[PDB]
Amino acid sequence: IQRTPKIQVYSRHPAENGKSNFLNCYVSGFHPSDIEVDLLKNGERIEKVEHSDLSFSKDWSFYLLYYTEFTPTEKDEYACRVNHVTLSQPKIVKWDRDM
Amino acid sequence: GFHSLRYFYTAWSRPGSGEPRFVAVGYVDDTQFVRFDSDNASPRAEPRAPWMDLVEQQDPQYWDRNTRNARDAAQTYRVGLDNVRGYYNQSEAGSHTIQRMYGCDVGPHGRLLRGYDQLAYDGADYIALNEDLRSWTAADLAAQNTRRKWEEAGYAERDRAYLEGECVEWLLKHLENGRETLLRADPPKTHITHHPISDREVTLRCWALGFYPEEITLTWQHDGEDQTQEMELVETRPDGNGAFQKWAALVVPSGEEQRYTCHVQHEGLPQPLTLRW
Repeated sequence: IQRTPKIQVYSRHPAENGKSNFLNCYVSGFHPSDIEVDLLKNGERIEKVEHSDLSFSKDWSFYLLYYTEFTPTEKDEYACRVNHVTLSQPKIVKWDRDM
Repeated sequence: GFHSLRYFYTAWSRPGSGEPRFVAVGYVDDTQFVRFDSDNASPRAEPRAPWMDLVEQQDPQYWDRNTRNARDAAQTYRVGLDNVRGYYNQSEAGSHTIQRMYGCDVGPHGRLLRGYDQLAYDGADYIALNEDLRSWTAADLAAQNTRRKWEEAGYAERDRAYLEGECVEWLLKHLENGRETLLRADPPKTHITHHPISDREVTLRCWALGFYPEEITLTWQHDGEDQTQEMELVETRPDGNGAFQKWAALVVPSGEEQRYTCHVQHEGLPQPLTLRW
């Protein structure tokens, strides 16, 4: 029984340009657990990215949080690239500071 | 009120890429406090909550006693993966997963309320401890095998004894040592934002930030008329600092923003909030 990841890209604190924040990509509801998650700054992977320990929900589906320390600007584009066995193509979700 | 100590185990094969991996985590209520990852060189259980730093002085043996258990668990589920796949006669080339979710709920009485021990295989229910803490409910033919060996090995009784003693005792210790983190209810920081779609439609988004515990309700009301099906509600999500966030949004006509209200309920709130743009 397999399940496609849900994705939410967002920040720990409301985006104040030039202030330091955290960029979060939260993937939930997937199965099996092996997942490929990257944070992108202008199409380029960010190296120093950490993530929480693997757990799962009442319906056995897994969730992880990926996060990196960042400082939003007016112009920099950020995203989250996710691949999974269930995804024939990677999903790339753009950061939006409003959701 | 009630609280819960839980343990989540994940074990899965990686055909080709090496031996099976076993990751276990533990939670009190809605916050992790320990972890164990079999892919470490000499893997040990580790603290994942600041209040766990003072666990050694109440009982230093904690970390060794735990590490030994995690290592053994790790072995038990490696062997399990092989027997279960064998029951099904599945090709060794496919990855497969065994899960586990056991713990206890205790209440204002400081006595148990529910114990549980449940297993999934490839993400579906496989076998679970019945609420009587003595029989097992097997999901399919292959899980009868697991049940029979577990019946004969007396594992239900091993579970009941743990769930009704050690589990309760430790859930109470943790609540005591984690009293600042664990016995709080941080109400959400709420506000509303405003994003114009066109000149005749505008998106209202109602934000709940930095709250704990996870359980929360957010709704929109149009002149006191609930708007649940008309609204977009995101899954609750962690902020990375031990709290949670959530929003609800809905599109309203570009002059009737004033006629909508967001309603917020949460354990930390003395009364439920009503917000308006």
